[PDB]
Amino acid sequence: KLLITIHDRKEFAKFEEERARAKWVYSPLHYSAR
Amino acid sequence: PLGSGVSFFLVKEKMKGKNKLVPRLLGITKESVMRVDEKTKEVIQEWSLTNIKRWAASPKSFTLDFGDYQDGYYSVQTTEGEQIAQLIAGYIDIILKKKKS
Repeated sequence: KLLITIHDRKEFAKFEEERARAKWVYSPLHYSAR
Repeated sequence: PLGSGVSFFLVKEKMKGKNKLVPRLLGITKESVMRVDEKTKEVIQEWSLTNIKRWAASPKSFTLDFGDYQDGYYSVQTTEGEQIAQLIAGYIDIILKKKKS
């Protein structure tokens, strides 16, 4: 049996790192004036 | 009832307990968003298009934020994040033109 300790670490790290450094966008349904 | 003209996107979600991603199907329409299981081919949970407050689009991962409906947070890994963000924005523009106050 072979164990993986390189593809799982790089995929999870890139997911959570880009998750906190993402730009937020608001919808015009809640806000009336802009 | 089953509607005609549905857009499906390939997205991955992480399971509770273990730190690993698994394949999942996501069906988006002009009225509501729903998640379909790849193994059973059935709907588990769905959300309304007008209940969404804000969303974040990244190169490899899409994020969603609900107001007074969901308790936790919905996060998935998408290959075409720019195409999904443009599709949701266009559906909101069509509703505002039909039902204007």
